[PDB]
Amino acid sequence: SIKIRDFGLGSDLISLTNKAGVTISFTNLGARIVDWQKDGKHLILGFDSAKEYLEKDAYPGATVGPTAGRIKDGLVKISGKDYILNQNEGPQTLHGGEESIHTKLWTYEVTDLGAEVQVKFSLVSNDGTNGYPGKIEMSVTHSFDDDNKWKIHYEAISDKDTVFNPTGHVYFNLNGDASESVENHGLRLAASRFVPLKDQTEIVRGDIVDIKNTDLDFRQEKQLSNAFNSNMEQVQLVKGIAHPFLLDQLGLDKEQARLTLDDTSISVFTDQPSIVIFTANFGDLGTLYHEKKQVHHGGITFECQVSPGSEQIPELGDISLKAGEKYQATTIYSLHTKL
Amino acid sequence: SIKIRDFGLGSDLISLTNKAGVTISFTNLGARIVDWQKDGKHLILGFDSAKEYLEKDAYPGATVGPTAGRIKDGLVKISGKDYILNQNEGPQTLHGGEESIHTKLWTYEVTDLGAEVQVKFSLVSNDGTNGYPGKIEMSVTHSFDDDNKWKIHYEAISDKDTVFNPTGHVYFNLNGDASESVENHGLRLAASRFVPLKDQTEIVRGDIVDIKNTDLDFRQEKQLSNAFNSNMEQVQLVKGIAHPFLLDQLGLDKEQARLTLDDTSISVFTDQPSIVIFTANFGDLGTLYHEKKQVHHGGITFECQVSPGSEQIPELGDISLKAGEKYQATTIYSLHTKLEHHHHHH
Ligand SMILES: OC[C@H]1O[C@@H](O)[C@H](O)[C@@H](O)[C@@H]1O
Ligand SMILES: OC[C@H]1O[C@@H](O)[C@H](O)[C@@H](O)[C@@H]1O
Ligand code: NA
Repeated sequence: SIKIRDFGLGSDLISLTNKAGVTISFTNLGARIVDWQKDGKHLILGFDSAKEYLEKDAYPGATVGPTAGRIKDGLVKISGKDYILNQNEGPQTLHGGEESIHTKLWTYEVTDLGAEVQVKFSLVSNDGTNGYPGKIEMSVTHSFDDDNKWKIHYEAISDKDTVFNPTGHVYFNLNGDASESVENHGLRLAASRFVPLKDQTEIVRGDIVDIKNTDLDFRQEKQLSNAFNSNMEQVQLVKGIAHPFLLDQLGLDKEQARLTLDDTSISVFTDQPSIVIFTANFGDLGTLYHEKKQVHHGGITFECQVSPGSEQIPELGDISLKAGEKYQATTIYSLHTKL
Repeated sequence: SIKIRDFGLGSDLISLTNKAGVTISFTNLGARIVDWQKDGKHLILGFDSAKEYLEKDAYPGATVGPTAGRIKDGLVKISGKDYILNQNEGPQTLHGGEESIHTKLWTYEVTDLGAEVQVKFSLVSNDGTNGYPGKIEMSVTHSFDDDNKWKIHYEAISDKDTVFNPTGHVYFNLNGDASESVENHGLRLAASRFVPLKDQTEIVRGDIVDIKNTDLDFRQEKQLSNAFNSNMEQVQLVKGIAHPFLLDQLGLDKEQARLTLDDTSISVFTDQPSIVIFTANFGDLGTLYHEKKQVHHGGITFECQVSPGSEQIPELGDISLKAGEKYQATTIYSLHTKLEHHHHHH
């Protein structure tokens, strides 16, 4: 079933319940996932109204872009020309700059295909918005099926050469409660390398590092506590995890990561080359989710995209988007329950 | 009473009924007026869903900006600096550029004050959007009261020195049917001068002209047919009216314009210095409104703003907006019955 309701400030809440009784809901405010629940438990972090997102934290579950992550000094080179983007975190451009696409109300259309339902959100980023050349017509389609697969498919076209590398900012928490650390979840991740950060500004250090046999090697399922109690300087630097992991094998058919807690597991699939993992290292902040005070490590993201820092480490990839080319990306979160 | 429902594509339709039973409705897609009825008759033009606006004509009833009208070659000078804005009408920047504010979903909040209900729409124009320095935090408040007054109040603040001069693009048609020309309406307008256009591209000519005693003189009420039938070069140029009228006396307290049909009148009040009037000179385009094919002259706007062309005719005004300074504008459309005797035939 599909249900549409007012979510506040003019935004809508679109809730989809599949044949299995699983419920997933989205809002056009930022083409974002709001909730995902099974047997009355939430699997992800989310708020109860639009206002909350705007007052508390606008990132959770949102589509961020045009470029996800931090860009040093807000500087990009397009066709050999330097362009300065909106700087909203010190001199860096973080997640597209201030008041980006995650704070806008996107238009949308729902398409019911029976076993699958799609919600297609659309937005035009005007030429010059936050310094980005355009216009860029973007659409993000969130879909949910009877096999419990939540899929995100992005598409974009720009009238001018530009940059584009959006991501989905959902935070998972299989405890179903933000006041409980994800340290107890098990994580498996098909990455042998990572991108270290320079310092507390979170810009990239400049190199690529092999993590085989370190506290960050999750090639074999392991509990998060491990990484959390690690003394690796990188872990210590951010107080948890806040890094881009380079996937070993690219392709949508491969399960790139898996997050497990008891009989409940989440598998991640993507056509992107990297996954940025951030473990809600908020310390004492105590953001309130569903009246529950959030704890440090009270959530974890799987931001699939081209690794941030390619401006400094070209090997990472290239996020350019030439005028007229059609950008496409796909990320899938599959829910499984052991029997 | 206040009512809200989905209007399509994620937009909402907010419908207000005052104590006198007059209903008016708006949508957050473009902070726009959708309909205004009295006794079951449409007083303005509008569509029945959001998609129509996007597919047929996105301007009707919209809030347009950041700058309303045409800016020659999309060039403005801001604090000694030249800025080129998005050019979407040939080399001109028309109503803020392509995919402007009228095409976005604004957030909103409704405030019920009893005899008056306010709908405040908000939106941020990011810095550099369509070439405009910002960011610009905008808000448009549409309100309706028990006195049949529809008021539009604009507010804005910019992080940077920029330009700002938005307007409301409502189209009136007292016939309540787009297929009926407004040549049968009576018009009174407190303006002695107008701004002629250079040519078909519709940029300003460079001069201000006195219209007293011409077919464009509506200081004293006259039927619109008078203008429509005129062979004045300017009328012929645009096939009707499509010009800025300079108000003779400024001030929100003065009735600047009045449009009448039989027992119904609409009075226009504003704090702006001019009114751009466009009479739907679409020829045989025949856009469908409520399944009625719109006729040439099947509608009229009263866009209250600083006249377009100030880039060329400084006398017209200054639309610049200094960083941190608060912009405000107020325009009011008021509805009356039996305000005067208007009994004609066409
Ligand atoms: O991705 C968004 C997040 O990035 C992290 O690295 C920061 O520490 C968070 O405060 C921020 O909300
Ligand atoms: O105000 C916008 C309008 O400008 C007029 O001068 C044009 O002829 C119309 O096509 C357009 O919708
Ligand atoms: Na809605």
